[PDB]
Amino acid sequence: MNPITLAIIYFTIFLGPVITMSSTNLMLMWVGLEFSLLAIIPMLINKKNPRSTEAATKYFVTQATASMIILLAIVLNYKQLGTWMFQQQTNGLILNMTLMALSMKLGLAPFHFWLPEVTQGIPLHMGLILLTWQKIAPLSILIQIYPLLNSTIILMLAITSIFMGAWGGLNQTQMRKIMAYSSIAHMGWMLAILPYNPSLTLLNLMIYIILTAPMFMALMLNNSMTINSISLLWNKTPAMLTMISLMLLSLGGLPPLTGFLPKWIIITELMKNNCLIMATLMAMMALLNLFFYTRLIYSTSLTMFPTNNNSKMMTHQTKTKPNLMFSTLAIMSTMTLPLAPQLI
Amino acid sequence: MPSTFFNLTMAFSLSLLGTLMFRSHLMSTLLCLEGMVLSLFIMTSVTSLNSNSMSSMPIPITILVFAACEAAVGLALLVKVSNTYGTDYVQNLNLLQC
Amino acid sequence: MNNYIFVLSSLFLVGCLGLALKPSPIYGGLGLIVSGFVGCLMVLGFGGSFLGLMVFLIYLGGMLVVFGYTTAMATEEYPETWGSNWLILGFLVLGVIMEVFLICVLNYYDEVGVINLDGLGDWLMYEVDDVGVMLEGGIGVAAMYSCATWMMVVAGWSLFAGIFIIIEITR
Amino acid sequence: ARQWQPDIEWAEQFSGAVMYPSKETAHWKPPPWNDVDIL
Amino acid sequence: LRYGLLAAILGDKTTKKLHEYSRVITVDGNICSGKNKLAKEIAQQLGMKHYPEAGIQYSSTTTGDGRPLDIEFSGSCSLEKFYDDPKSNDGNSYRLQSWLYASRLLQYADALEHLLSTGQGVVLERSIYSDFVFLEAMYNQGYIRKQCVDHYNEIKRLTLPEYLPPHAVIYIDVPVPEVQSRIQKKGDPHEMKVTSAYLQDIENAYKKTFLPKMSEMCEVLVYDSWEAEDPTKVVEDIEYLKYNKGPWLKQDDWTFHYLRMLVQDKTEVLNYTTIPVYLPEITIGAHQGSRIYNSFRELPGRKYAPGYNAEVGDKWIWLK
Amino acid sequence: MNLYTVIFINILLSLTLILVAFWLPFSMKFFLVAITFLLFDLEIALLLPLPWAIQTIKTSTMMIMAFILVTILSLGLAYEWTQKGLEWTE
Amino acid sequence: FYVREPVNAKPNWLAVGLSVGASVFMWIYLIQTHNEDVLEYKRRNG
Amino acid sequence: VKRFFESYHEVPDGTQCHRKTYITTALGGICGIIGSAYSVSLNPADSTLEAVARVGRYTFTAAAIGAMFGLTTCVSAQVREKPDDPLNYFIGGCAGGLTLGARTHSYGTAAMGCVYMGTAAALFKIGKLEGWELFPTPKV
Amino acid sequence: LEKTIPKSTSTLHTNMTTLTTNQKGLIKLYFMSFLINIILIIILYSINL
Amino acid sequence: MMNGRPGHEPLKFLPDEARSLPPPKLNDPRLVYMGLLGYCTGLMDNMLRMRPVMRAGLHRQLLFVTSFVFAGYFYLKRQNYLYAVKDHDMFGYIKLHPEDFPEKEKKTYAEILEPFHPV
Ligand SMILES: CCCCCCCCCCCCCCCCCC(=O)OC[C@H](COP(=O)(O)OCCN)OC(=O)CCCCCCCCCCCCCCCCC
Ligand SMILES: Nc1ncnc2c1ncn2[C@@H]1O[C@H](COP(=O)(O)OP(=O)(O)OP(=O)(O)O)[C@@H](O)[C@H]1O
Repeated sequence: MNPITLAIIYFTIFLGPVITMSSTNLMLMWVGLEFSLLAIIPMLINKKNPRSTEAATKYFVTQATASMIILLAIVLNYKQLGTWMFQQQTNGLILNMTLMALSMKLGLAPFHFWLPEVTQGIPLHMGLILLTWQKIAPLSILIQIYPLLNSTIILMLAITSIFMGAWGGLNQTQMRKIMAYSSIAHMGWMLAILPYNPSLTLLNLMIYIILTAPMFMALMLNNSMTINSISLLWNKTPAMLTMISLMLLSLGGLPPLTGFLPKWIIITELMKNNCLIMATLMAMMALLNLFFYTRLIYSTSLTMFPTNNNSKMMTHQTKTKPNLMFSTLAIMSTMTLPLAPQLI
Repeated sequence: MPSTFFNLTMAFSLSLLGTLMFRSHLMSTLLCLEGMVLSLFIMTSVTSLNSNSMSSMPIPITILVFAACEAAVGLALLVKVSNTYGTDYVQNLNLLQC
Repeated sequence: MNNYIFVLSSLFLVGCLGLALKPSPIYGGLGLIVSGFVGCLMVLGFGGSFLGLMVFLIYLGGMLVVFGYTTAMATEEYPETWGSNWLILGFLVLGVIMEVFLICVLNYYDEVGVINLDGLGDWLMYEVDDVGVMLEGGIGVAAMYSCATWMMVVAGWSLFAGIFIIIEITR
Repeated sequence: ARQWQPDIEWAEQFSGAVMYPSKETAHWKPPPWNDVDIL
Repeated sequence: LRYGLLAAILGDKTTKKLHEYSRVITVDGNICSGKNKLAKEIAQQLGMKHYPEAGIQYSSTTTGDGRPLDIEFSGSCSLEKFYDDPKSNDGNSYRLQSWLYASRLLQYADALEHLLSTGQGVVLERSIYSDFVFLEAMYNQGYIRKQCVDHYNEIKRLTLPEYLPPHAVIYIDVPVPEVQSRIQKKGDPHEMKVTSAYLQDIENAYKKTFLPKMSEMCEVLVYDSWEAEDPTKVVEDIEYLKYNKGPWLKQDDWTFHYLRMLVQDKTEVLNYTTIPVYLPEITIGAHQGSRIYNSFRELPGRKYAPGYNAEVGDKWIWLK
Repeated sequence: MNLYTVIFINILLSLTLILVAFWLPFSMKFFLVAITFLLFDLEIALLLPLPWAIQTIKTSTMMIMAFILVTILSLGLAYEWTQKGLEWTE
Repeated sequence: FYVREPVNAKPNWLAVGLSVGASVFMWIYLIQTHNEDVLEYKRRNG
Repeated sequence: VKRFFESYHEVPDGTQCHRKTYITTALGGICGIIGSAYSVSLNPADSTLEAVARVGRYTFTAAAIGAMFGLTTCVSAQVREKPDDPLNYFIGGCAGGLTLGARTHSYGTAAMGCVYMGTAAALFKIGKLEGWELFPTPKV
Repeated sequence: LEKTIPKSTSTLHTNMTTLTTNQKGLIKLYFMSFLINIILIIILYSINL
Repeated sequence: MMNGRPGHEPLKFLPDEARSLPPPKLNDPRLVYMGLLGYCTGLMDNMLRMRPVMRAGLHRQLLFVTSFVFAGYFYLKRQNYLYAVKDHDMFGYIKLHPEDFPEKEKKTYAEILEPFHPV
């Protein structure tokens, strides 16, 4: 891949969500989504192996069906009201079809089965984008219509997502599938709080992004796509444990760490709205995410696993990978609770 | 108008049903997707012509362009799948389950 | 001729049904071609000369063509599909009859609602300027060049970048 | 004595495709280390 | 500035430097054949560079102050002990084979980056494409287990295909009795305990797998001892050599760039040698590993990064 | 009604002739070609409304946009050219 | 004494200068902004 | 039309036992139909006969769960004049878990379901009485 | 006091984990499930209304 | 929520309606904490690049601290403006709707009989 191709594809990847967020016309939003899809597929398939091809095929089919359903919703609203924007008068079925489509675009349960497979078949720098930058346009389209949504189906989707994310991460031994299920869970939290306050959806979005980017960078440091491969980190690069552990605990949502605040304030709002039963279920089932993050903190930072020999030569060699953003984002994501009133 | 729109929506629903129900091929899914595209194109053009809103005619053109691009990339992916396995079958994409 | 557009929409329905049922990637192409022909015909019935002829010249002449092309060059017909083809043809018959009964029940349940069979030939054209020039569809599709240049740049960029995308996917 | 550290027996339980293989339909095997399947 | 997309866009490209003799050649053979002499002479007569055979201390010599390190810091294996007592319950055999494959791979990379940044061709001794003969020999003799062999083959599959093969492969053929005589004459109390069965397994591996596998993508040149030692014949054969049938023609500036990045990053080279397959022959315990690593970092010039060790004469550590 | 009559007549005539007839006694190059043709046919779709666009007042704008279309199409062609997409030498 | 004389053998004086200048300018602009905002606040409130 | 499931809460517990059991049985049957559809689409079977047998298994099981729960609740409220007592729903949930354990042949599942469903039904009744809302609308 | 609280928690969650992660990468099955979801949502809406 | 209100300028960090609030002081604990975070980011960068922590990259550490304090000052101004606007609107609504915010009839403990609960 040459510079011109790289520039065009990445400019499209960047432009998609920007059009989606800067356009008032649902047609232009749909355009942005299509841009994102078109420009993401090639990067997934770069390696040209069976797994990457399969992941690309699955992604394409799912996202294309979703886009078609969204465009049907738009066309129906157009026949109904003459305008190209959802108002307070659209048949709720239109908006529920739209929500189903956006949920399949994001990766929410029970529309999630494609996300772990794709992320696994895909490399690291691509999972990073797929799980951080490709959540911003479909969430924006929802933030624009939060007053006219169905709390019932939203909460069902969110709680299903929490549950399935926990019960997947409990079993997966692969970094990328673990990240996929964590994404599912946090997006469930977002959807849950959406129709009551979207500022908190955006808060949790930025928190999850700041928490995910540096984790994928940590992994890419040694291309450790597995638990038994990341356990050798104590001999390969032990100056990263003090931060991997803290970022994983923050993801889990442990009180003294940034990652807590999202759950805390979202539960607060749900209580103000009398969604206490759902808030309780979610808060109790996030502890499994915390569990299978602690199980990794163990194998990485609190106990040394059987190492290898050529790791000696790996020690001999130097390295210049981890740019400043790693430290910056990890600190901002682990030590920023005293500033919660501002982030709110 | 009501009748033709009802039938167009039923047709879109049938093509979505076809997509969500695979029958061992992949072309037979891309074709259902294109049928959906066609139904939406027709509904949009028909609403434009019914309302006499000439400020909304570019919309079919745009969606046709983008559906064409989607179909092109889908056909390329199908071509790679065939080049590797030998068939546009869906039981051969059983990887990533581990 | 009151039944004209209704017949056209019903043929479109049957074509999309023969798509939903998946005989093969080639008879599916033929079904798509028929459905598109009928779609153009109904657009012209509603007055979309440019839209319908563009469908003709681009969707069929450009899209279904490469569909069949890629199909022939990258697909093989297996002998099993013939018995199942007959089976799904019977399935299609059953679906047609089920749809007829569906339409009957919907007329019984909503006279002036879902479909006004009594007012079939009506409610096709609601209004039109009788003494008016400059009200075709090209006048609108050509707005793009003066107003709505944003759509034109969007589409041109999609097509532009598709070149790089496809060369990188195939390579 | 000294601190006990994991052994092969303790580390090879994180080496299967999935943990908790109480299933009998889980005939799977670990994926490759470079994502290039064998052929 | 470091090599990357920006350098390649600005003009630090490759095809501007691939003059004839911008090749990579191997001089393989059995153990006591004239490889060093012939390769030095070829390098001189063709203007190319010489990369001697890579052993247990290649990395220790190429990194840091250049001096060697204790075997526990580089390898924990011994060819002397391999020749004295094979079949040992320790693991020296495979723990040596793996480290030597790793060192040969690091050397192949150190040569490829040199060849791609500078058109100066390179000449090497036995490479990652032939290291496996000394493994098949041990397996057929009983010094190693099929599990070790499969581990080796897996690492080979993960590493080798991401690298370009050699242009010319010179095989100096020599028989096992002459080899034993040459050993006795040269003189080594350990090499002189080796077996003609092992030597013949090496020769058979060579002739039956290496030659066929490599004649299909690189020009082979098989010679005996007496055609060797008259090198000008070999050098003129090389100069006349035709260079088709290889992937080196399918390569453009950007494939060369994305290969130069790999070859320049000396950790994505060994990520796959460092996989956690738990063989009792290489599986080091946590206490031993921690002790060795902390002592390695205690050593000088190794505690911090290169330009940050004042105890070796590094100043300005407060502004870099 | 007239178009319908004419096309029906032609179809009838063809089928009648073909009845009397019986009753008297993988390379990616072609795919890339198809894709290029798609990307140019859609350009034709975006280019056809010029006979109606050149009747407007915003001539300085139609000039611009049509030139943009043609120029970037030519650039995409040139790139597909440089990258050996119009060669056929397998 | 190394054998692969690295990129970090000596400092990047351009980076040093730019960093120091950016820091000093940040602090100067910050002080000026703070003082101006205080003056505006007190002008508006008496 | 969704009033089949609202006729359950138009009278105190201890009355209309028959239709209340019918309602809980319909709920069980629906839940089982959905579970069986999911387990048949994902993790399918070999023969459509075995598939429909899976469906019947799950549906009849859930229907028995609901029937036993409703009947035990209303019978407890009958034998003891306490229509506003979550202990009746706890007993009904334990009976449902008992039936689940009888079907699946596992004392573990039996007792686990007992406790879990008992708490669930008791909390359901507590919500019904106090005024808890599930899926409420925004008010902030 | 082990069999009841912690061992039961572990058993329950491991079993549900196996259930939900017994998935094979079959797009047909994933899409049939998506269709069941669509049907259930349409039904919820058309029923409650 | 508060986006669609009258006198709402789009995509502006700090309007002039905010220049009337008292500005934060550089000694503010939150700015000091952001400086601490900058210093720790520098130290962590060194610790990850295998350099001497606290004896390398003084320009880098200074840049970190300066940038953190710089961003903090402005972000803090903005958040103070937002909270002030919130209070403003709330009190305005309270004053324009006296019919839904009535003063409680607060009694004295000599009148209201609270129940007693032994032990
Ligand atoms: C005040 C209010 C309280 C609020 C709540 C606070 C939350 C609790 C704070 C938790 C902070 C630490 C949590 C993460 C634990 C990290 C585990 C760890 O790093 O130790 C293991 C590892 C040992 O490495 P090993 O190979 O055994 O030998 C030493 C060689 N470094 O160690 C390492 O290798 C580290 C990398 C070596 C780098 C060189 C040494 C420089 C120092 C790095 C460690 C800095 C730790 C700072 C601790 C501050 C604690 C507040
Ligand atoms: N992979 C390996 N496994 C076991 N032994 C090896 C391996 N690679 C090299 N050796 C040992 O290294 C020794 C190489 O000695 P060699 O005779 O090659 O010296 P030399 O300097 O190359 O001289 P010449 O080039 O004339 O042979 C042999 O004894 C051989 O057994």
